[PDB]
Amino acid sequence: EEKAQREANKKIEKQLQKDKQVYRATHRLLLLGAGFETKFQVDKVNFHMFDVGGQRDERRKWIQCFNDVTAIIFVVANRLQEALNLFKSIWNNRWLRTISVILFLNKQIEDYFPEFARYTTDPRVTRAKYFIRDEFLRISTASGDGRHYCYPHFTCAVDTENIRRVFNDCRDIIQRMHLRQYELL
Amino acid sequence: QVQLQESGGGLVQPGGSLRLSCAASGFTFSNYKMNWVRQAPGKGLEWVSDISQSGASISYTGSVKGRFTISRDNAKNTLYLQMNSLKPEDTAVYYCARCPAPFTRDCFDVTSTTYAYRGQGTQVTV
Amino acid sequence: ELDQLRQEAEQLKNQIRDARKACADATLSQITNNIDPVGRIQMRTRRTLRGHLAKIYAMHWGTDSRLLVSASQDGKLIIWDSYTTNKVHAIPLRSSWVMTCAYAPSGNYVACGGLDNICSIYNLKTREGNVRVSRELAGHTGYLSCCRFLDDNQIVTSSGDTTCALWDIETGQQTTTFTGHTGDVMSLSLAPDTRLFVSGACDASAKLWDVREGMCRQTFTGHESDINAICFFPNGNAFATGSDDATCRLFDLRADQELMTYSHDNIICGITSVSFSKSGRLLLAGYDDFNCNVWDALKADRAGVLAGHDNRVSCLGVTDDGMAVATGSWDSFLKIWN
Amino acid sequence: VFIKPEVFLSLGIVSLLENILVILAVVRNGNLHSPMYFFLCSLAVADMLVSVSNALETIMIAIVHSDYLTFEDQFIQHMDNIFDSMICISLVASICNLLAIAVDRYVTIFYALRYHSIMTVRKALTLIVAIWVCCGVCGVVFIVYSESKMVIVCLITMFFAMMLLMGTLYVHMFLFARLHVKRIAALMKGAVTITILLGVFIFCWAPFFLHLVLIITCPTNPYCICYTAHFNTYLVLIMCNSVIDPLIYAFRSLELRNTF
Amino acid sequence: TASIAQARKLVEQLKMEANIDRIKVSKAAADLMAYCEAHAKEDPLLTPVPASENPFR
Amino acid sequence: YVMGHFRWDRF
Ligand SMILES: [Ca+2]
Repeated sequence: EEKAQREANKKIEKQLQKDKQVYRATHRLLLLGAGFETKFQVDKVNFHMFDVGGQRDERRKWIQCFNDVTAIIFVVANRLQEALNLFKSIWNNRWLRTISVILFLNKQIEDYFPEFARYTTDPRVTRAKYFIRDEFLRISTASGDGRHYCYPHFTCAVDTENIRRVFNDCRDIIQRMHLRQYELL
Repeated sequence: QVQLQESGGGLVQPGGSLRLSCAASGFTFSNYKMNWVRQAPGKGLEWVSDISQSGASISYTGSVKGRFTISRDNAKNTLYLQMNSLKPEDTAVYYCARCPAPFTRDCFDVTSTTYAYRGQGTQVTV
Repeated sequence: ELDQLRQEAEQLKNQIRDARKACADATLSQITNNIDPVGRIQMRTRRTLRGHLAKIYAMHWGTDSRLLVSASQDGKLIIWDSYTTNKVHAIPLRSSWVMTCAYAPSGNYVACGGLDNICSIYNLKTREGNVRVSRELAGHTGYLSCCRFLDDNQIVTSSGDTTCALWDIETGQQTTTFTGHTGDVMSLSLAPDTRLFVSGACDASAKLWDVREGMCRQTFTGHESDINAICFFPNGNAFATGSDDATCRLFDLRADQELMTYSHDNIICGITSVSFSKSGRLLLAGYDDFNCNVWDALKADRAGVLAGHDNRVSCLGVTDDGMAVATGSWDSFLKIWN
Repeated sequence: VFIKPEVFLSLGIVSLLENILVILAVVRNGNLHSPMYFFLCSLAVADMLVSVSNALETIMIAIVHSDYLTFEDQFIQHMDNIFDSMICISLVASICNLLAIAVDRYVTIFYALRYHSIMTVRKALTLIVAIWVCCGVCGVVFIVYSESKMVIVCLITMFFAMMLLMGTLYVHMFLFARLHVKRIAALMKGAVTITILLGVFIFCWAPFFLHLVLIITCPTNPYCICYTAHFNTYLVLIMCNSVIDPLIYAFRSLELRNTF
Repeated sequence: TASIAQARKLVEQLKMEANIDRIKVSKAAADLMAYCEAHAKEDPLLTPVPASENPFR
Repeated sequence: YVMGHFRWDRF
């Protein structure tokens, strides 16, 4: 019976070594913030995107099972301060402390943000856009230690070019991780 | 049993001044970051301020920056909020929340509909 | 209106607190003061099981103390023979976010669930020799945190929508619902007689439920943060909890209050799993600082360390004959200590 | 023109211990089935072979130089032939592994998304064994065939090509890091790393092949050819390179460094 | 009436939980100590078994 | 026959 058990273990191991090849060659993304799985492929590399819309409003327990994801896609349009606070709590989490964030500013003013009166970049809309981007970047570039970064973008159209952007930032994420592991960055 | 009981408040004329108080019991006050949260009549919960474990780090929302002051007393297990230069918009119910876990830098789910580590609230009218 | 009900609730809480205090005749520390200490419990890794690609969230021993199941977040369910480290089955799951797994006391079934809000039952003893799904249970509106078989036809599942439920696997329909919590329910533990169970949630409280009538009998409030783990004493008259404040506590059902606390000033990380030894003399507890600790349950003195993992320890179990301990971790390795 | 044989025993033991620790940290840990560490294991094996072969030969000369002679001429020739074949095989294997590591790093950085699909375990192992076999054949041929021939020209051209390739790959990698660094600062450690790799490689390997160049072009000319008289300390640099390659390649890995 | 049903249910549950019989802590501690002492010789982790009887050698 | 530390010490 030991021969049969050894044979069964052999079959299991052969299948596991084949599944590991598919698992490691795929990039998993989380799409919290706003708008379940979706498998899409761009330039012969497969991406796996998850959206977690079916849960309750308490995030601190099921968010820590996404600690090995390659990047977090955060879509953000006082509704702004709530998004800022959510970003600040995600950034400083103990388990999501090495995850990069791809930020999509989907909108494309001094009463709620009084620091705008002294901020210098119609040029008024560009000033507003860069103010919001600078708020998010001022949160991100304060407690990084060099293990994760933020990649903000402006998105307002029919989103014909929103898939190449995620491709480009997911390439930069891995390039920076490897360059930092080789003591070169 | 973690209990947070807020006191103070009432009705004030515009330009008035109040001082909300929050007495804490059932946990070690020093290891947690505390916050203030409000709910205007007709809308959802809005974050107002927070303070670190020692009082070094302090943050405010934009609308109340410059005219609200938060401070904590670790020996007396109390949390204070100083409200001067009141405006008619500031009428709401003020809650005294708390970070879910000690020693962490992140407060999660403080402004949720059903959060288990915040008090019952005191009504402030202007 | 609401003020009168709140005042009555405050008065009732005061009455319950006074009744509990009147029974504090002594403390557990004073009674067990003249008892010889256990000594130094040194354990050594026997086996290390390597088949998982991603982190491990759950494990559970079979009733014969030889086979165990483990669940990892790559979407795989593996059944091991702990004696020879061989693999018996490897089941792929439809959802990759699996947070719990269970082993039927008869050994014929296996369950799992997670962020897809569904409990799936797998038939191991197939007529054709191939493991295929048997039933999917869909009645929860939040992620599944724990599940435990009562027999081959009943299962109790706790979920992140603040509820527990008792299911009927044959018809796939809920039998009763236990609605008293105010946060995500994180764990549960069946009594040895399977007539009661306890559950701990994210409101820093634990409750004792009655399966047959579906009511809550007692509520225990000693912790300060979310409760992650819970376990029953061997005789079924006490239970132990572990929370995010880096403390474990022992509660007694008959005294209806807390007896002992297991804390040290060097430990500032939450507990992820607890378990008991066969006689109830030792208390095993896994931590976020990557190692487990052994406590003297009668004297609250640390008596050992199990340091062999490279990441957070997520699961922990002791066999029914008490001959080994299995600990999984986020580095995807199970280890068996002895 | 001569050094004490004590160094050829002090270097070999240290190199063997370092490389065996490196091998232990990989064939036992979970750092397995990943192509990155198979190349490090191959490099450790090649450097251990270099040190073992040199130490065994050194004690061979130590025993038989004037007294306790075993046989007159035949046995010494038949033994030193295989000893030098082993040394040559280990040299070429070490150089090839050093270049394979650099090519692997280049592929990881400059594809980074199609990787793990173009460098699987099967391909990594089938090229590791191919390198080892194709280097063993050349090492045996360069000795058990006409040494007093045009073998030396090949033996230097391979080294020059390997040096140029290593320099090009690592310089390109360093320049790419800096653009990223800039893109960030607008919101050196790399130079030190590149220098420590390339300079150690060159300063430990180049003198021997320069000597090989200078023994077929200017035998009698004394215009800086007395250089070709320190031949015995040009082999000490190879041992010292063997004792550095594990300290700057595998001990820099955070996981391996934490394991031991 | 939105938050007055929860208060009513909480009051009912507290009333139901306020009337149960309790024993002194001394009795419970003595029972736990007795159970722990009466099964000390059947705990392999507390009293390691010889290598002959250990299936994980 | 003179033993050499390694081959090619000269030509
Ligand atoms: Ca020779």
